[PDB]
Amino acid sequence: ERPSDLVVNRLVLFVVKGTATSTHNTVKPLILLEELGVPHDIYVVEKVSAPWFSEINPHKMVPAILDRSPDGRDTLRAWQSTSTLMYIADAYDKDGTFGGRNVQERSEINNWLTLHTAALGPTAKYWLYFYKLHPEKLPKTIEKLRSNITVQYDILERRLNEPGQQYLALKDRPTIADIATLPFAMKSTAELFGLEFEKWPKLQEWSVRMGEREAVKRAWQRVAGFGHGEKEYGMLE
Amino acid sequence: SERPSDLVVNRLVLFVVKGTATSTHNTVKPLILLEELGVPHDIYVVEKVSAPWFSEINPHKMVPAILDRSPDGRDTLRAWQSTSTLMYIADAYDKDGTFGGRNVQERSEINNWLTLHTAALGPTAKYWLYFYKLHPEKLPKTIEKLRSNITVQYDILERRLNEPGQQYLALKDRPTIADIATLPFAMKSTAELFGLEFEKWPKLQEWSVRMGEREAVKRAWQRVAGFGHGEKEYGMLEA
Ligand SMILES: [Cl-]
Ligand SMILES: [Cl-]
Ligand SMILES: [Cl-]
Ligand SMILES: [Cl-]
Repeated sequence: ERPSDLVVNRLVLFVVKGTATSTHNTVKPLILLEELGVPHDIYVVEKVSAPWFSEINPHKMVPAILDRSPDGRDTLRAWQSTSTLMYIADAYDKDGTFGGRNVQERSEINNWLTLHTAALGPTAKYWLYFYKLHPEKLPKTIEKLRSNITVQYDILERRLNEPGQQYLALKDRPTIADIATLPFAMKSTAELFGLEFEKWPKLQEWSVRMGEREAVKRAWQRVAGFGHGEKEYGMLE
Repeated sequence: SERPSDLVVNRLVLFVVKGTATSTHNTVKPLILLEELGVPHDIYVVEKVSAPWFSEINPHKMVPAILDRSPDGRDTLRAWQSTSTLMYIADAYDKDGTFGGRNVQERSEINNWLTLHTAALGPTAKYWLYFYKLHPEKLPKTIEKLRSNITVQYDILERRLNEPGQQYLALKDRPTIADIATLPFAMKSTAELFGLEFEKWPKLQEWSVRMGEREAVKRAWQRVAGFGHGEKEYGMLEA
């Protein structure tokens, strides 16, 4: 059974209480919702281990989405931050401003999106797990993952050194590839990994360029504050 | 750093390595979809993925990768990462959305189960194989934890395939790029490599057998094993 306050009248983004370590994935779909001006609700999940939430995301993590299908026949779900980006782009990015407008654009967007989804994302997640969650400390495993993060930063730096390549996928504008990468490729996260982010200057410039976008600023502010308003858990008003 | 003499893009070119049990589980993915759709393609066997010319195609220096002509045929584009190669082939060649999804509902579930593989089982299995075989030192505690995480992913797939009428991972009716992406890491042979008894996930095992019976899947496994063992060891194969 779902909580009484969980109703799907529009896109519902599932998050947890905003902390330094709880927002780097939930901010991704929120950035795109803010960029496109998509009507949405915020549901603050008290416990991702709750059976009702496992029915939405079998992987028992945020972010997740419930939304009405375009024809209203189905309640659609998206889970895994990358999948939430793909869903919002599919349902709401009519012009392919962030999703890509042609086969050529989408070929590069999916390259750099999938690089994050398969490489930096999981490497960073395993680094964080072994660094402070695993019951035993495994420094050789932690060091190899931190080494792999620097290899990923090197690739992103190489791309952003290519002539006129202002964003990861497309030269001209940010895409879901850029939104997916940003939280794991900015100064604060680099410092968490014990890295000097200045050693990737084009990647740092890119992170500042992304960070100056009003939609990104709004997303970071809101994700920090979720659960710290008048309501702690459930559907925010 | 120049491209090899025999590398030309007159059609889709799929970059692979010499076929072994542990070199083909990612390259087989786009090859399955190419065989399913009947896409005309060439195979290029990469001798050294560390070669500068190859990093200009895939900066991550791994197979699979694709070079293909743009739709209008005036330009060349690239796809790298097995998941990206599947998304590209579906975009360019699956206009009916038979494997890519025909609407927002279908694509929502396809992208959920495709991304689960791309984010969870795929990277976990990759790190497992790396620490098990490739890493200069053996770290059995790391290896054991990754093996445990594989069983958690198998548990999720098993739950999904136990849902009423859920014959495939994403859609009830037919297999999609989500099923193609998952199969190589969720079959009896791979489960045995990880030191797992695949029978503990009966609906997942039944699903892997159903997928394996598809003629395009049989052709892909048959071909990917042979690449680099024919009359030409490296470079553009003749087909
Ligand atoms: Cl993800
Ligand atoms: Cl996530
Ligand atoms: Cl991938
Ligand atoms: Cl891959």
